[PDB]
Amino acid sequence: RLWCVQVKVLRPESYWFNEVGKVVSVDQSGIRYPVVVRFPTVNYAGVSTNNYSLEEVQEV
Amino acid sequence: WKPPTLDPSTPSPIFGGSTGGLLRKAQIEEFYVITWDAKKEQVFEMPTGGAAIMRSGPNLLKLARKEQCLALLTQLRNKFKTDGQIYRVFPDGEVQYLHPKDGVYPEKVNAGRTAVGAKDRSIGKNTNPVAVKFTGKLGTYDV
Amino acid sequence: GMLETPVTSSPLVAGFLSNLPAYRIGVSPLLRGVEIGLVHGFLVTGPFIKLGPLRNIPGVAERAGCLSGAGLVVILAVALTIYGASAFQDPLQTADGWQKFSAGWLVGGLSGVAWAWILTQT
Amino acid sequence: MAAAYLPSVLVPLVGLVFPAIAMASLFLYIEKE
Amino acid sequence: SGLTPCSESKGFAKRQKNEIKALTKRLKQYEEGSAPSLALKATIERTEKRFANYGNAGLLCGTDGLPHLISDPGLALRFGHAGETLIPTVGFLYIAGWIGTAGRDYLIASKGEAKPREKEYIIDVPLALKISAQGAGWPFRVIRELQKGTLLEKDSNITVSPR
Amino acid sequence: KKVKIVVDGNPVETSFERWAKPGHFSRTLSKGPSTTTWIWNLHADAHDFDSHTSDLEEISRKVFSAHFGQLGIILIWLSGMYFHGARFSNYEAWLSDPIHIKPSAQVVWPVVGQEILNGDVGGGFQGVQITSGFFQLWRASGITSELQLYSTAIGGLVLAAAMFFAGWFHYHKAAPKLEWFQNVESMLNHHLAGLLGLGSLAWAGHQIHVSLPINKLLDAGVDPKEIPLPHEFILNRDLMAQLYPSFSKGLAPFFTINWSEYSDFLTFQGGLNPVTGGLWLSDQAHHHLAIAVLFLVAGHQYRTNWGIGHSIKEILEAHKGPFTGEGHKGLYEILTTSWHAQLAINLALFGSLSIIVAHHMYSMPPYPYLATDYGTQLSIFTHHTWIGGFCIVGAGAHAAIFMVRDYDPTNNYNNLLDRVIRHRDAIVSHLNWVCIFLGFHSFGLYIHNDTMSALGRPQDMFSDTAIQLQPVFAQWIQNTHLSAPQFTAPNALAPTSPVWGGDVVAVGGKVAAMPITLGTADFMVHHIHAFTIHVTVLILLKGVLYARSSRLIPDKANLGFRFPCDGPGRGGTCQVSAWDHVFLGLFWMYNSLSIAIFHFSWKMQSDVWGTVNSTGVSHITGGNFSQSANTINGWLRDFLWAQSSQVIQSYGSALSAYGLIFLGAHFIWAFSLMFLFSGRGYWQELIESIVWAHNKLKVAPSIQPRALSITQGRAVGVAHYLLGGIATTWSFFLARIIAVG
Amino acid sequence: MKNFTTYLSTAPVVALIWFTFTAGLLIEINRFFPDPLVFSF
Amino acid sequence: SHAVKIYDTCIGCTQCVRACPTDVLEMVPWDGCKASQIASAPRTEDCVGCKRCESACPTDFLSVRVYLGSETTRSMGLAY
Ligand SMILES: CC1=C(C/C=C(\C)CCC[C@H](C)CCC[C@H](C)CCCC(C)C)C(=O)c2ccccc2C1=O
Ligand code: SF4
Repeated sequence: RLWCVQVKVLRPESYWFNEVGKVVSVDQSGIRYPVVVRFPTVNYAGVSTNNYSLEEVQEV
Repeated sequence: WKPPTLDPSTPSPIFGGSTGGLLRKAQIEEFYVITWDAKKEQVFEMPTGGAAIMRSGPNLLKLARKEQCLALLTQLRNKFKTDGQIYRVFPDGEVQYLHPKDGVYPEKVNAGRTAVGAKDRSIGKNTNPVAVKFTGKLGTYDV
Repeated sequence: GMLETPVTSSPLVAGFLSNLPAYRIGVSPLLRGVEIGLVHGFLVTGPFIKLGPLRNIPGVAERAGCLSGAGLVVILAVALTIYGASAFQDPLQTADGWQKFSAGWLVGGLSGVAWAWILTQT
Repeated sequence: MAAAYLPSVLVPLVGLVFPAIAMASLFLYIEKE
Repeated sequence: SGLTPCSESKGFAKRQKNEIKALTKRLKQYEEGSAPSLALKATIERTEKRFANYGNAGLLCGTDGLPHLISDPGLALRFGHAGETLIPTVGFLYIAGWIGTAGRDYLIASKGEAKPREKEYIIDVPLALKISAQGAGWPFRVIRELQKGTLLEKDSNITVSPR
Repeated sequence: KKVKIVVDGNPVETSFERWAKPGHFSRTLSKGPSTTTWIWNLHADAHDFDSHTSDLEEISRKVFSAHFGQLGIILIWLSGMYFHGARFSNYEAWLSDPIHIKPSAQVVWPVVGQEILNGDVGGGFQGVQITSGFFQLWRASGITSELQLYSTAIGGLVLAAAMFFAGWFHYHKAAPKLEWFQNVESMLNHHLAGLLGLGSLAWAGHQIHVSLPINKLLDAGVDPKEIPLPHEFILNRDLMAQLYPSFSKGLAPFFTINWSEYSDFLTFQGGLNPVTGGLWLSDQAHHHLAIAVLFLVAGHQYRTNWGIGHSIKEILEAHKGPFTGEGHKGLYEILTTSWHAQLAINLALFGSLSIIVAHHMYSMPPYPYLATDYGTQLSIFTHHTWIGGFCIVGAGAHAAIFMVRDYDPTNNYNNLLDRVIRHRDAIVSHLNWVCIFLGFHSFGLYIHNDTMSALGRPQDMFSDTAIQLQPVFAQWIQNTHLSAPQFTAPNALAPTSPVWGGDVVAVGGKVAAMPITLGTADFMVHHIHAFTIHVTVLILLKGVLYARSSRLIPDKANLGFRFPCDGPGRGGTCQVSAWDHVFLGLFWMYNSLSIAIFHFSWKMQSDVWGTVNSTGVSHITGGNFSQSANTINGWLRDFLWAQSSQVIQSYGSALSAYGLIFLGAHFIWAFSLMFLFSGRGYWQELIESIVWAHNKLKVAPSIQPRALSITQGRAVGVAHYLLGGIATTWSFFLARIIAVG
Repeated sequence: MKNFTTYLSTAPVVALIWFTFTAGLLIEINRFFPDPLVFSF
Repeated sequence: SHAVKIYDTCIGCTQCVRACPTDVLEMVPWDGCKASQIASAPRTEDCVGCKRCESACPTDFLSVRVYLGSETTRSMGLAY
């Protein structure tokens, strides 16, 4: 929820499930997936960022 | 904005013909027509193979598939900066206007469009296939 | 649009194709089948006679080849009959027209086989 | 063997006559609208 | 297993005699002191030494006259065949644990750098040589990490697919 | 306008900075890896210069310096071949006795028991028997000592270092500009008159002054140590005139146009030397002199700087007709701006040339004692056939690359290229029908014969003693070429080859060459060749013609030359790219050339090669080609099962390496099928499980492991398939022909 | 010299040096001690 | 015809619409994401099933999903 805070992804279909990423930004306009997370590894599409909801990320 | 009508008297590009054009499906099932207004006379690549010369002003090309028309329209928009209109023509003479459907290109968000196929959940929230057995549905994405 | 060539768009080529029984101006489909069957069923006995398994036996070779040609004609008549029942569910491109065409093919093919046998016997 | 004429009838029937009728009828069935 | 020692096996001696005979048959076409003659004589000497060493090692020979290895640690220890499979097993396991521990230590050291992927294809050769020399004492460190619980990543920190 | 030297001074700094940065040449790859795909992408894109930059000048400079590097590598390889002949060979002993001594120039070290491969090749020497034919080539050149082979090895390494210097120099110091490379008229003039013409003239000079007298003394029976050195023939004109009396007249007959005085060493004999079984060296000297004059004339065609000469653009633009639209207009701009179109043309002609070379070298053997060395003959035929087929597939590949990347419809309106694209459906459909007809009426003949033989009806077979298919046109051509010295070439003493007819040329009791009669089996196998070549052409031409678009994918050019598919839609679009057409054409070229080399091996073992005794000629397989090559079972039994006995019983001998390579190549071919039959989704999921195991023990790499890409999976599959099959045939051929030859 | 030593530290060059050393060690062991089948002296 | 569904993880980047070769997809106004637009699939009868849209989608997992269904002339990409 903070800036540049380690979070653990709880989305099961995510490539980075049970992995730790860095929060880039949290949108405050009430969108469905406001937490932007940067990961040190790429997924199968070569993407390093994904958007998650509040319940899908756990601060670590 | 209103859907444009197809003018069948529009001149065709200067083309010597090819073996890649229309087949029996055009006469009995459907075919497609792309129209565009060229700024100048220049050579473009046919989606069915070969080089054709588009005439200055309006142009009309009959193509077998919608994908061929959209590939030609992508070439016209990217290379010649020319917009175009795509129609579907049925053997009875009925003409269905296709692209751009509301006059705005689909990549640009336009008011008055309604979302179809939208699901109010992430893709991991789909149910199990055992939950849709003997229901007649296509799959867990259909419920 | 469509590519036109001297092979596809000659006056001589279109003249030769129009005189074929499949493209003549006014001919009943049974008669078109009759000429097509006569020509084809005359031709098919040749390979059967000259190259069949009994080709080295005098007398039996021509009879066996003509019987094989007649069997091929009957099989092709069956294939034409079941083609028409499926393709049709130009008077030739109709169900009854193709039925008459198949009957004419069978009659002409048997006649051509018999004529080939007579010619080999004379 | 007894009834030795039977292969000379049944083998052409099972090998040629029955498959021809079978493919003709199945072709008419799968092309039916 | 019904085998006989190779030092008293008739098939073993027959095979040695046949191989020496074939090499001597090849030897008689060359003059003495030439390079092919010297090479064939060296091959003959190596053949004789190899058959003598295999006979002296206590190897068991089958009916084919060929040595058969014993790999059960019981039968190897009580009948003097531990040098066939058991001692090679210990040697291989030591070297394999050495290689694996050196690779693991290099990967863990490269994980802490600013560009962890850079060290995987451009090798830190001094670091790799230092870590490689430290792999001799791998069983002590590995067994300690196993007892401490630091050898294994926790299941909560490892990605899995949906079930 | 004016042909001149134009370079740029010091364009690229010579430094090791980019050596430390893999992927530096590519914009995408320079950022470093994230996954293991970057490792393969770096090697796959390393030589695609046109992908690195769009500047044609930089591409041309890279191509020029890479060609210098290739020439340096080739010279290193050649110098090593000459060095191994000088140091690790039995070449001098073989010179003293070329019939009973097997050539060998590879010696293995005694370790792990591998010294058994040093076989008793003769000459008091042990080593690996070689089949490259270097000994016969060196003997034909007049080389009589290891010192002369040492000199060529040292001189080759000096020239190899000069080639590597020139590649560094012409890229880093003085790189020519684009207009220098586009002087195709000057390049053609220099490469015809100066490369080929002066090369043929210089080699005619070597043949006349060195090869002719030394080989004349060798065939006269003189010991090689007693033969005078070549410079003795250069300096002492009387020693030359002792063998060729026209040398006493000097150069006066040449300048007074009394050329018929030189008839003793400039001959038109034809046929083979009966002593050696090779072509007459005087014939080859006259051949190379005539070729030199022809190429020196040919190199004065194109206009460069002195008004006279042809402009290639004018010739191309003037050659148009009523059926062909604008004709050859725009081809000059294609062939001066696209390296890929030039590579396609040159690869096609070079590969065809290699295959023609294989046929002409077996039929008219140009080296002494080459023809009776059956291992060398089989090896060089098979090798040059394979090189030709690979180059032709590459021609198809780079034609497709030109079509995807360098084709411009604006510059090609109603010319030959445009009109070919505009009837590609007719071309492909007609070629498809031709391939189906050829497959039926060639392979079905074999199936008919196998069924007839298996049904106990050999009288219903297609054979010489049954229903005959005589190749009458080829028989007429053979009879015409046999009768050529009578009427149509009266100044030729003999036909060009003994294969047309006539007598048996025997050297040392073994057949050098003999008539090759053609019957029903030859007819059937020749139509098999026609069918397989037509199918390979169909695949490669379909790939070229549909590289940019088809009715299935109208924007295929936007997807590139090399892409896996366009998804499972439209029924499924796997392998639509032109690259995948190259991928399938590799298999079909392998099939075609495998049948070609099998036909060569069986026919020469059955009807040509053998021992000439007092009664006649006893062939290696005793003439069983005409009896059994008309069935698939005959091929499988009498060729494959019978002739592989040498490679499967080669264990315990010097040929046991061939048995090991036979097994390992079967393995490699089988190993290829896992890449070809499977797909990368399975392997990626299996890698996910393995990565989990590595993550558990904290040994997961930072460079993330990925399965190979779909295109890489196809490339690996076809590469291992080709390697396994070709090396299987290689070991089988070499073991068979060394043991029985 | 730093860039040249970095190139020598790349994975294929390091693999070539290491496998040359390992293959040479195995070859020279089998040369000095020919035909080792068992751990017996 | 193939079924194309859009899930609410869509960030409205319009890449799937630009990748589509048969004009199946379009952007409609939305409020669930920052770009204030979501992808929609009103013309799935023209979907060939190439899955270029899924290749273009940056979300993890995909926001646009194509399920291949019953095949017609348009979905098989037939010009004949
Ligand atoms: C087997 C197989 C794989 C799996 C194969 C892979 C991943 C290649 C593995 C190659 C090497 C062995 C991986 C490791 C490379 C390292 C550079 C080696 C380091 C080890 C040291 C000893 C040097 C695919 O990915 C695939 C993809 C598409 C179609 C078919 C297939 C297929 O058949
Ligand atoms: S199977 Fe592979 S190659 Fe074929 S369409 Fe699917 S992804 Fe593409």
